[PDB]
Amino acid sequence: MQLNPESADLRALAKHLYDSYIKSFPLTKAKARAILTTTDKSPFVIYDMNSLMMGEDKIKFKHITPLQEQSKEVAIRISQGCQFRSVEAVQEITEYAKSIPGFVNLDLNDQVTLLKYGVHEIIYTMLASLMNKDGVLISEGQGFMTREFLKSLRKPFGDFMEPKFEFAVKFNALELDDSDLAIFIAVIILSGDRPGLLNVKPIEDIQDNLLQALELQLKLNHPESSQLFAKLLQKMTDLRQIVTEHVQLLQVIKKTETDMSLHPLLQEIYKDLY
Amino acid sequence: MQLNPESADLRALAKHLYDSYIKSFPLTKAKARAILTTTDKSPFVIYDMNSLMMGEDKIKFKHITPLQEQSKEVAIRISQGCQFRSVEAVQEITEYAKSIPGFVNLDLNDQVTLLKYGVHEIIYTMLASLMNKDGVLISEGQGFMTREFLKSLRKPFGDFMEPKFEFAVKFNALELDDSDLAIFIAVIILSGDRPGLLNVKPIEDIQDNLLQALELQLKLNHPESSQLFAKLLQKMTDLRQIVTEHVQLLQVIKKTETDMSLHPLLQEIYKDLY
Ligand SMILES: CN(CCOc1ccc(C[C@H](Nc2ccccc2C(=O)c2ccccc2)C(=O)O)cc1)c1ccccn1
Ligand SMILES: CN(CCOc1ccc(C[C@H](Nc2ccccc2C(=O)c2ccccc2)C(=O)O)cc1)c1ccccn1
Repeated sequence: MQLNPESADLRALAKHLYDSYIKSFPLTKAKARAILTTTDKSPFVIYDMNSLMMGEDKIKFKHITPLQEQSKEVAIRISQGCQFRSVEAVQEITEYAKSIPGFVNLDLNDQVTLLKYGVHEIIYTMLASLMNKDGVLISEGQGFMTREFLKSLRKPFGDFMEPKFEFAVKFNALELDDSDLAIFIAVIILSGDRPGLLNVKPIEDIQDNLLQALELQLKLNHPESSQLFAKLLQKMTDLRQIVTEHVQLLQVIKKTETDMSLHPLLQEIYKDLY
Repeated sequence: MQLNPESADLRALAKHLYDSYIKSFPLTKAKARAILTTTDKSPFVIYDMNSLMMGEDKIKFKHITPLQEQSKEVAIRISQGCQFRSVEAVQEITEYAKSIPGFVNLDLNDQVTLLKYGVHEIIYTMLASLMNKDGVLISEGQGFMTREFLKSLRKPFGDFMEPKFEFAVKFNALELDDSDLAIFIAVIILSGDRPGLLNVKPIEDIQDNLLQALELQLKLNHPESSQLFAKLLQKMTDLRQIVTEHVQLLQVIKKTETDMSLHPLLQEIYKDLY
């Protein structure tokens, strides 16, 4: 490999995406890692029902039912907390996408479709940044909720987070940093096979350039990590499977859980998804 | 890039896989392409219900219902023909997999799981070899059935082939040959994320070597095809979506079609799939 104007353009694209990533996502992997080990945040640990209640400042929730079984109340509060986070993350990701060169010039309907299918895949990708073996950072790093506490929630609420943790353990072993992730998340957004796209070629033309930039970024940033580009591309399949499973759980809740409606933005995203 | 003992080993692996591919799959892409343009096969074209009946030698079927509406009879005969082909293709692919170096040494349960999830993905990959814009080769190249005839079958039978054709048009535009496909299909079989695998690392260790071989094969065989490795890896996601859709259609048939049971081998493959 040589350092030439083609490669320098690919590095400039990588930097542009990194800079927009920093602007769009306040809690980066670097910041999260600093917390999980050295920082200005000292998160309160939620590891059981008591500590979920003794630290109610972290979880946002409201319209809270005094008279119901504790196991149910706790599950519904956690679910509302994830719903609040998801709506905020959608706004971060849509802001980021606007900085992807060429994206805002695509047909508006395709921009919508690309974000409709991309956003949850990116949410779960970036959630791994906030996860370790023990648990997940929440509330902009002010809390840390354990994996085993989340697994212990009343059926079926206890099934929601475990597939994201399983993904994160293997994904975090790739040791990606924010500079890598900024490009990877752009590659996900510019996926030409989303249902109902109108003009695939302008999308794939952008994606191909992002793939070139990602390939170079990994070579430079990960010496001796064999086939990291291919291993990372294959993670895009895992993300779709996580979405599929998550949708099926959300429906179980809809079917057997009154007094729970999705935020209208999430409803819009999920309506006619696949 | 240099020609050295590491690269020569990767070419030797590519050749080993090609040789086994030739031994396992009698109707290769090269042979199919020769037919679709120059060959010893002159397929009969099935383009409408009459020609489906005027050329009943091609389609295997049996236990054939005289007294029923023609649109239904034709659909059930086509469905039985695909079922016969599928059972034969499963046997070809399982034979091939045994030649993948290291595969037969994996735990037997994981060998089963890898083939359980791999086989239909490989069937649809290789079906594209037999497809052009107009239709698909059948009965070892003795027939050619049009895409529009298959789309015209009685609802819901008319929905089955169209997603495979859509995949094939875009996949065939990558211009892969049999030497490329032999390695790609091995990469699919050695996917470490299949449900219920016991030892993932020995699988991913084989897959990583296959990916190295595939990457080199594409560089050598496809000058100026930009990002072909990444574009091809992303096709593995499409294949899973085809399987998902196909399963959902098979169930529609099961629900609203008496006197149709799957061949027991396909039943085994589909049982507890996902
Ligand atoms: C676990 N965690 C980190 C953020 O996790 C996310 C986990 C998932 C999501 C995506 C989001 N999920 C939900 C949306 C609406 C309602 C429930 C969920 C759940 O996901 C859920 C359901 C039942 C039980 C548990 C969770 C979506 O689909 O948009 C967004 C964020 C928390 C927990 C408490 C407070 C804040 N942070
Ligand atoms: C179209 N074609 C090429 C082979 O195509 C395949 C298309 C699909 C398959 C996979 C296979 N499919 C079936 C299995 C059982 C019953 C029906 C199907 C159909 O796929 C089907 C159903 C309804 C209507 C039409 C098809 C599987 O799941 O194992 C294997 C082969 C034909 C057609 C007639 C005879 C032979 N070749």
